[PDB]
Formats: sequence, structure tokens, C-alpha cells
Amino acid sequence: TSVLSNFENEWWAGNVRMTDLSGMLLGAHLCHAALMSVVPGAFIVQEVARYQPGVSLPDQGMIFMPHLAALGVGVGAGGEIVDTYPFFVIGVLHFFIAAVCCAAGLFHTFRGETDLNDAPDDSYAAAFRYEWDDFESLSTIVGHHLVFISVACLIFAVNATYGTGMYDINTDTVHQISPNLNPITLIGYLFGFTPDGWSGAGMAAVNNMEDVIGGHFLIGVIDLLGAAFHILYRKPTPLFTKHPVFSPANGGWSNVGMLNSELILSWSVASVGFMGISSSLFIRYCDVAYPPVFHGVDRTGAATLQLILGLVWMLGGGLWHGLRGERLYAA
Amino acid sequence: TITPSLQGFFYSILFGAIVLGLLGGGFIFFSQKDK
Amino acid sequence: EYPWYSGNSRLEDPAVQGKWLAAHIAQIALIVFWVGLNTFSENQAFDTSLPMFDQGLVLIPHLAALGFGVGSGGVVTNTFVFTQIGAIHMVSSFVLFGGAYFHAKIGPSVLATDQFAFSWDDPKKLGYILGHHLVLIGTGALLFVLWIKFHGIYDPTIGEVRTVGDVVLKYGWFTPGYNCFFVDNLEDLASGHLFIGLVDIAGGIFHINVAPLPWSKVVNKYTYSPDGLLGTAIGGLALMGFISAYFCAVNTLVYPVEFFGPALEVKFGIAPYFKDTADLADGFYTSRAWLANITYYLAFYMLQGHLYHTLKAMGFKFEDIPAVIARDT
Ligand SMILES: CC1=C(/C=C/C(C)=C/C=C/C(C)=C/C=C/C=C(C)/C=C/C=C(C)/C=C/C2=C[C@H](C)[C@H](O)CC2(C)C)C(C)(C)C[C@@H](O)C1
Ligand SMILES: CC1=C(/C=C/C(C)=C/C=C/C(C)=C/C=C/C=C(C)/C=C/C=C(C)/C=C/C2=C[C@H](C)[C@H](O)CC2(C)C)C(C)(C)C[C@@H](O)C1
Ligand SMILES: CC1=C(/C=C/C(C)=C/C=C/C(C)=C/C=C/C=C(C)/C=C/C=C(C)/C=C/C2=C[C@H](C)[C@H](O)CC2(C)C)C(C)(C)C[C@@H](O)C1
Repeated sequence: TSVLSNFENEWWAGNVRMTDLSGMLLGAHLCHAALMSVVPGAFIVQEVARYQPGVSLPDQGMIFMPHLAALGVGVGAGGEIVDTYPFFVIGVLHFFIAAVCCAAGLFHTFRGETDLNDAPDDSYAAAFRYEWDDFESLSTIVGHHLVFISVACLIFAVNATYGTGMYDINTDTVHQISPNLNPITLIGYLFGFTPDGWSGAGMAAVNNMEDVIGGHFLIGVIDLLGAAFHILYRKPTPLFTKHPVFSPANGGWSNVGMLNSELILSWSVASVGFMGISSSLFIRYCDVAYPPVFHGVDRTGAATLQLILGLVWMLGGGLWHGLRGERLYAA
Repeated sequence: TITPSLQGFFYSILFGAIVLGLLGGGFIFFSQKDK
Repeated sequence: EYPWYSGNSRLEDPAVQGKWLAAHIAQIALIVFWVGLNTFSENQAFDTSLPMFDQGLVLIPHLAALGFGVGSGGVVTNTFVFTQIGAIHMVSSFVLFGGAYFHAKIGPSVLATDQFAFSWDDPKKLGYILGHHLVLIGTGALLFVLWIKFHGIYDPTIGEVRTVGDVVLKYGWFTPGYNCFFVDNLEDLASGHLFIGLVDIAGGIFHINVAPLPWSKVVNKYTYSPDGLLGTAIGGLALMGFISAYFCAVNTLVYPVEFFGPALEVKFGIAPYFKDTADLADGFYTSRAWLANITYYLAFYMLQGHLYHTLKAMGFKFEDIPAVIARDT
């Protein structure tokens, strides 16, 4: 099925069988998202069930409550959990999202048409036809997903600034913090250029909520602009086409800029692993975004967990799928 | 939380992976060379 | 055909045009690259306590004049701004290198979009190119004007940074209340910069809009050529360099004594030069002296190169020179 390595039709590899089946692939992703959303809500409800008021969160071993309390959910002045009901509401809403995703996945795996190339010729569904070769098709997908991520980030920032704000570590309580919008100052962190001097952990030495909220505004605007870029153009440019790549497809650097299913998957996997490593640094050092009132002070274990996951995705998955895609570029 | 002993064990896994990888790579590469 | 030492003359060929373009991009990158690199080394060697006109800091005083870490005067409080500017320039360098390499070996060998494609004898093409570059230059001038309006640069008479009348038609006559090389008013600098930006943008609009006219095609006897165009550009550069060297030597409002040292005295032996008039230690010269003298002599040799390229552009060949001296033994 669009691959001939040695073992394409093995049951333990059977997911590759959906390489071209667009409808089934969409269903599979939706079901997976159902899993990813079931876990948080279920474990939040389980946590709130055993939560004790006198003891502090770091001493209760909660791995989802701290992230919710960091956003001012159910906490008051002094950083103590007051009311537990909003955590329960968050869990229930994740249950709802998971149920909707699972319904969609069941529809597209069984009721929906397996391959959208078999859609009835502009039936609201041919507009969703995509091919792992044509660039234009996948461009609009990237654009719309960027739209959603950007709207999420902007919503987070707007909530922080105007409505009910976040738990600011320095001010000791939940406040609508006034954002900092000095773009050079924000983008300096990416090279470690913190105001207090260069720092080893980029983006992680922020010492005030204003920096993070301004950065989120910047990221939201940037992602919205990129969404417009990809939705409105869909055409390959001399950046993607005609860029150097080293591969045994042709021994040595080439300017081909190849495209393939495994290659797209590999770039995505590498991106995820990189985010894992960046988050590792973040939770190791940045305690503005992780108030030790909630997550505790010692946080080497969580950072190491993130590190391992990031290495597995960036090195293992990224390399494996990149090599397979480059080899499949011998078609 | 990570302790020094656990970190040492993790570095052990790194070094052992490196050793095994270099040994296996040498063996397989040399076997492939004079096919 | 050209030898390797004269290898860049190969880019004169319209057969390989885009690669020629690449070179220019690379140059600018190198230029902005240096702007980063130099500053970094300067930021390493810059002591805060000492007067800023003793150690080899040229760019640091230029930033100091543009605000950037100065308070009540003689004040250095953050070397991070200098590093920020240097890093910005050096990062831009990578982008410009990327574009240079894209045109060098990835892009087309000859531009023949085609709208960018031009020929050495297409006066409308050069006219519109000239207009666009003038528009950008005037835009930079107006950007400097806006910086004056909002941020405001250091002033010695006020002793501090400060933000901000066109008698420029009298400065141009060098009337005794003038000789711009002795300007001492921030408002004068800002107004003149506004004027030059406006005039540059107007000229750019005009050149994009209107083709070269016959009346001015009469005088340009031979400049419609590679060597001619290069020569005229080099001559303009030399003129600008002379003016900048004189400004640096004489003017104190723009170049404050704090970061640049006192004014220079114009002296002449066999050739002109600028003396310190400062009781600096023997073997050391103020940054102002370095700037003025190196700028001036670079401009002088730019003038010589302008003569060389212009002569080659007209009907002259230098390789004939020994042969002449052969005949008249
Ligand atoms: C295309 C190409 C390739 C790939 C090259 C690579 C690896 C390219 C890498 C591209 C990357 C990593 C792009 C990512 C850029 C990251 C950006 C732009 C992050 C921006 C984040 C910002 C601005 C947030 C800032 C904040 C916001 C955040 C909320 C916190 O409050 C902190 C604070 C305030 C710093 C190869 C390898 C195939 C070949 C190469 O030659 C070219
Ligand atoms: C006519 C002729 C030719 C020669 C042509 C040439 C080379 C003519 C020369 C033209 C020159 C040298 C023009 C120069 C113009 C200079 C201008 C317009 C200066 C403008 C400066 C301004 C506006 C400064 C502004 C401020 C800026 C500064 C901040 C001051 O604090 C304040 C203030 C206001 C003075 C050829 C080549 C065609 C053929 C020849 O044979 C004959
Ligand atoms: C490129 C090329 C060539 C031509 C090459 C040539 C002719 C190149 C010409 C190079 C020159 C002459 C460059 C000139 C550089 C000028 C410099 C370096 C200026 C120096 C001034 C200094 C260092 C300051 C001196 C002070 C220092 C101190 C402040 C004093 O108080 C006063 C004062 C101002 C004099 C050939 C001939 C080799 C081959 C051709 O085919 C192509």
C-alpha cells in the first residue's frame, strides 16, 4: 500500500494500510484525539475525588490539578485551593469533547466513505479531498489548523489580560496582568537575551507574567498571519522547492525539496519531540509558568520525563520516518 | 524526583547504548563492506 | 576572457547576469555581518569607566550618539543594547547570505521575473531602478526623522537626549549663520533630514514615473555602460566620503566630544590629514581621528578608482601605456 519495504502487510504494522484511505485516516485521528481528551478529564475527576484541603497540592501527588490551579481555577489569595468544583467542570467538558471526537471517529471509520477520492463530485466532501503528493491540498489543512491554534493562544492571552486573569507568582494571587509588548525584548529570549543577561535556558528565564502574556499575543498574531499565508496561497515557493537536503536518494546535497507521506509525518514527529525538549527546559527552570506553590520546587523528574519523550520523538520517530520517506523518494 | 544514583543509571543506559551501537555498527558495516 | 585575479570582471557578462546580482547581495551581508562582529569585539574591550574616545570603539560612539544607553551625559548603563543591534545585523546577514546563494547557484543563470531583468543600455530600466532605490533611501531618512521625533538623540548643549523650520535654503548658501559643517541645533538636523528624505522620495517617484530625457542624454556621453555606470557610482561615493570625513573632523553636535573626543585640526604635509588637538597618550588617537582619516583616504582612493573606471569606460586602454613608453625609449 504505497510502500514496499519488506513487511507492508503485517498486522502489527496495519496502520500503514490507511496511508491513502483519507476517510479512515480521519476517523483514526479523531478516535485518537478521543483518547487524548478522555485521560485529562477522567484523571481530573479522580484527583478532585481524593483532594484534601489542608495539605498542599505538591504533597498530594496530583498531575493535572497543578496546571489548572496555575490558571486561577478554584484558588484564591495566597495560592490555596478554595473550591474544587471548577476542576470537576473542566473534567466533564473534556468528557464531552472526547465523546464528540469518538462519535466522529466511529462515523468516519464505518459509515463515512473510506476514500474521499470516491466522494460524489462536490458533495461538500470533495472539498476535503487531499493527496500526499499535491502541495496545494495540504496547504489549506496547515492553514486552518494554524487558525485554530492561533485562536486558542489569543484566547488564552485575552483571558489573562482582561477576564479573570491568571495566578501571578509575584503578586501572590489571581490578577488581570498588564501585558508587555516590547517585541525586541520578547524575541530576545529565543537567543537567551533575557534582561538580566544571557541565560542558558531560552524562553524559560521569564520572571514575570507580563513577558509570557506578551509572548502569547505575539505568537497568536504570528500564527494568524501564517494561517492567512497558507490558506490564501497554497503554492510552492523557492523556500520549500529548491532547498538543500542531504540524502542517499542522491548521494550528497540536492535542491529537490521532495514531498512524501512519511516525510510529512517525520517533520511533524520531529516538531513534537522538539516541543517536548523545550517543555523539559521550561518545567526545569521556568517557575513563573509553574508556581512551586502548586508544582513543588524540585521538578527534575517531570523534566526528565519530558526529555525522554522528546528524544524518542525527535530522534527515534523523526529519523525512522525521514529515512523511510527519503528511500520512498526512489519512485 | 531524580536522585544522583538514578541519573547515574540513566547515563549508564546512554553509555551502554553507545557501546552496543558502536560494536554492532562496526560488525554490520564491515560485513556489508566485503559483501 | 579574464584572469583569475580579475575574476569578478567575468560577472560583467550579461550571459551570466543573476550570479552577478548574487555578489552584490553577498557584499551587503558581509557589510552587515561586520556591523555585528565588530560591535561584539568592541563590547568585549569597552571599559565603562574610561572616556569612550580612548579605546578602539567606532560603532559604540555612533550608537551612543543615537541615545542607546546614555543619561545625563558621559553615562553608560547598559551594554545590552549594543549587543542587540549587533545581533540584529548579524542575523540579517544570514538571510542575505541565503538570498545570495539562492541566486548564485540555485536561481537562473541569467535573468533574461523578467521585470527585474535589465540590460546595460536600457535607460527606462535604470530610471525605474534608480527611482526605487531613491525611494528606499528617502524612506530611511524619514525613519531617522521619526526617530528624532519620538526617541530623540543625545545633545551636548542640553547634556542629555531630547526629541524635536526650513532655513535650509540659507544653509545651502553657506551664509555666515550657516556652513552646515558647523551645525549645532537638533532642530536644524531634523528639519534638514526631513527635507532630504522628502526630496529623495520625490526624485524616486519621478525616476520611476519618467524616463531619462534627451537634454540629459546629451551630457551623459558614455555612462550608459557597465564601466561608465560603475565609475559614476564610485565618484559619487568618493564625494560622500569626503563630506563625511569633514563632518566628522569638524562637527561636534552630531559627534559629541564625550564619545568622540575634541575637534580635529586640519593639517597638511605632502598630503592632508587631521590632528587630534587632544592631550591623549602618545601612540593613541581619538576615535574621531581614526574615523576622519580612514574615511577621507578611502574616499581619495575611491576618487582614483573612479578615474580609472571612467577612463576605461571612455575610449582608453591602460595596457597600451608601456607600449607607448616602448616607442619613445
Ligand atoms: C527548511 C530547512 C531545513 C529545516 C530547517 C530547520 C530545522 C528550521 C527550523 C525552523 C524552526 C525551529 C522554526 C521555529 C521558530 C520558532 C519561533 C518563530 C518561535 C517563536 C516564539 C516566540 C516569538 C515566543 C516568545 C515567547 C512567548 C512564549 C509564550 C513565552 O512567554 C516566552 C516568550 C516571551 C519568549 C532543512 C534541514 C530541511 C534544510 C535547511 O537548510 C533549511
Ligand atoms: C554638468 C556636468 C556633469 C556633472 C554633473 C555633476 C557631477 C554635478 C554635481 C552635482 C552635485 C555634486 C550635486 C550635489 C548636490 C548636493 C545636495 C543637493 C546636498 C543636499 C544636502 C542637504 C539637503 C543637507 C541638508 C542638511 C543636513 C544636515 C543634517 C545639516 O546639518 C542640515 C542641513 C539642512 C544642511 C556631467 C558629469 C554630466 C558632465 C560634465 O562634463 C558637466
Ligand atoms: C584590485 C586590483 C588591483 C588594484 C589594487 C589597488 C591599487 C588597490 C589600492 C589600495 C589602496 C591604496 C587602499 C588604500 C587604503 C587606505 C587606507 C588603508 C587608509 C589608511 C589611513 C589610515 C590608516 C590612517 C592614518 C591616520 C591615522 C592617524 C589618525 C593620523 O593622525 C592621521 C591619519 C588620518 C593619516 C590590482 C592592481 C592588484 C590588480 C587589478 O587587476 C585589480
